[PDB]
Amino acid sequence: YDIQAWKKQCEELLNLIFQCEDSEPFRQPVDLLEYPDYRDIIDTPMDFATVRETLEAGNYESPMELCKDVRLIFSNSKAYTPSKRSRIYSMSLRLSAFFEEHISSVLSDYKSALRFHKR
Ligand SMILES: COc1cccc2c1CCCC(=O)N2
Repeated sequence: YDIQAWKKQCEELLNLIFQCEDSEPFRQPVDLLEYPDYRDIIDTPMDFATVRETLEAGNYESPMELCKDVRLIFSNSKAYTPSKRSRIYSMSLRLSAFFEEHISSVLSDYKSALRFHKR
């Protein structure tokens, strides 16, 4: 029932994500010089360095907010891909499966702790 435990859990999950080779395209904001039209398609850019910095700044109140930003990295990849068989998109799908598998207990434990707090 520790309401703050999610933060270190998210830090450790982001560390695992940065070790994953599949996170390479998503570790830093997309380079507009490499993808000139990216901002015509993507309204809200997101990347794992921005997620980590937001977390470390104390600018996430809950793991749901972090999860929303991580899911935005994956939905941006899907929206920008020219093909469902593209390399970067294919990496995003494996990374998303790994993220979802690991964030599930973080979210469940936080929501349970908060329900206990408000009992
Ligand atoms: C954070 O990096 C993202 C985010 C959304 C979409 C993509 C990428 C990587 C490079 C550009 C790309 O092909 N797709």
